[PDB]
Amino acid sequence: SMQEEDTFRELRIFLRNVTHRLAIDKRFRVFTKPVDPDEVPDYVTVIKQPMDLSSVISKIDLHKYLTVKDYLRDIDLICSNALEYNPDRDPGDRLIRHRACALRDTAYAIIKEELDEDFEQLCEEIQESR
Ligand SMILES: Cc1cc2c(cc1N)n(C)c(=O)n2C
Ligand SMILES: [Cl-]
Ligand SMILES: [Cl-]
Ligand SMILES: [Cl-]
Ligand SMILES: [Cl-]
Repeated sequence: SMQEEDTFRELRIFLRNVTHRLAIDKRFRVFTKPVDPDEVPDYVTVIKQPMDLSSVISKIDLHKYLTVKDYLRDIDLICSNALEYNPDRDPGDRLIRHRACALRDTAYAIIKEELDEDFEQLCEEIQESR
């Protein structure tokens, strides 16, 4: 229905706003673009589902997220990919894991404060009726 399309459009607007606030945070610069296969050639072989914030924006626009849960799955993937690919005790690895966890925590905290639970519930029920 048109009421339902308005609901998903409002969701996309909200998700673009959250994603932009993540993307402009200096700590998360490393997560803003896909990992370049020329800087890191074995990445695409080790990490099976690469994800980054520019891809998240593309997916919003492709209407791939019908709920905030779908969205957080990809935020979580950004974080878990970083933990998996950089597991070592060295400070370069520890810095990116700390940033990855911060990205994840920050996104969840924005959503906890700013997403109305009834709005999410409506998105889920429309999505389940399809
Ligand atoms: C150069 C670079 C390396 C990365 C990276 C981003 C960049 N830009 N990420 C997200 C990652 O896990 N690694 C090892
Ligand atoms: Cl840096
Ligand atoms: Cl997909
Ligand atoms: Cl640790
Ligand atoms: Cl909202």
